Amino acid sequence: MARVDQTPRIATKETGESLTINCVLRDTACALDSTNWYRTKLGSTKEQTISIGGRYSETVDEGSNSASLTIRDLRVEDSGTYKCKAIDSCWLRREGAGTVLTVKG
Amino acid sequence: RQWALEDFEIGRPLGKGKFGNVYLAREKQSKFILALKVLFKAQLEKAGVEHQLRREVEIQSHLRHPNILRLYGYFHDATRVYLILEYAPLGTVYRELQKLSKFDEQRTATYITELANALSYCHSKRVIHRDIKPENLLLGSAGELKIADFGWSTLDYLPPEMIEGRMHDEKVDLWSLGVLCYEFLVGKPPFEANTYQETYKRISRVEFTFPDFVTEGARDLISRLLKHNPSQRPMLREVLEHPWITANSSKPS
Ligand SMILES: Nc1ncnc2c1ncn2[C@@H]1O[C@H](COP(=O)(O)OP(=O)(O)O)[C@@H](O)[C@H]1O
Repeated sequence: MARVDQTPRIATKETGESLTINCVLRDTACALDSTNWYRTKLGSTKEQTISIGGRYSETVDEGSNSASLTIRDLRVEDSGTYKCKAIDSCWLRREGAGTVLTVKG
Repeated sequence: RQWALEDFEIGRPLGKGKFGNVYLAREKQSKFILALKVLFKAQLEKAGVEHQLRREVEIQSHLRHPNILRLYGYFHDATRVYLILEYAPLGTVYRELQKLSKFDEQRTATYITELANALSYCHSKRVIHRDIKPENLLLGSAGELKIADFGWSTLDYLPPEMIEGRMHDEKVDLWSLGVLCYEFLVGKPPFEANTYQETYKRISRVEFTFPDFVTEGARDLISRLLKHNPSQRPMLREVLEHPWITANSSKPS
């Protein structure tokens, strides 16, 4: 019953806005403390790492056992599918189901 | 941990590491021969690197390329973590340099081609490596090179921008290729010195010289890779196309 719930699952934004993605690790005491973030551009399936900095920021909440990614000043080129992936403090693999972002614009 | 210890036959040790040993192993259903790396949790938590290692193993688990050591999976029990690895039968590049002192131009150019191929794949996924040392390169059945340290994002191998505490990016990987090309042809890295302080200064001021036997083609490539300004180093595509590389390499891009 341990699982990662990643929300929102689908998101539509306009150029200039912001998006926050939340990944919550439920039903376990294992810590979600090592999250790496990934994106696949529209049209592709090939996954690229996301570097934290610039328009990209991250927060972690021990109480909710969650990790969040925030992207500011959204551009059309930001559109694609985002995923959180981790090996938690119990050495177990955890992955969110994905956020499909479309930016119009 | 959908994999378990009962899934594998264990053979002889392949070597001893800082946090445990590596064993020859065989997956029972397929009879496939592999390496099983056994890490002791206590040693991990003593060097203070367990959290860092979990981030690195997660990145490694996505990398599939002929010149990157494959991670097939991982599992654990109460005291140990097990990594399921590709078996590299011919040992490290470091040991080969010990046995030969230095490499001829064919072996050097072939190794640099294989490394440039791997790093081009990594850059396509926005993955960069830290410093790359000969001890971190294993050799496969056909003598092909494999990047084996999981070092994804030791003074003699670091670029000027990093020891000067400046900004850095994928261009650090080109500096690494320059240091290794020199070390393969000459037998030692180009900024080696007696003290930490001297080495630091040599790197920062790009102070190195060539033995006279190093050919014009090799000098040209090394001099282009070891630029102080990161933005002046070539693209990986330009390395793979360099006339010294194509004249000497026994493998393609
Ligand atoms: N996948 C592998 N295939 C064959 N031999 C290996 C493999 N991994 C490690 N070895 C051998 O065992 C030794 C273990 O070293 P390593 O695992 O790199 O230790 P550490 O974790 O301290 O760096 C290596 O020097 C190498 O000779």
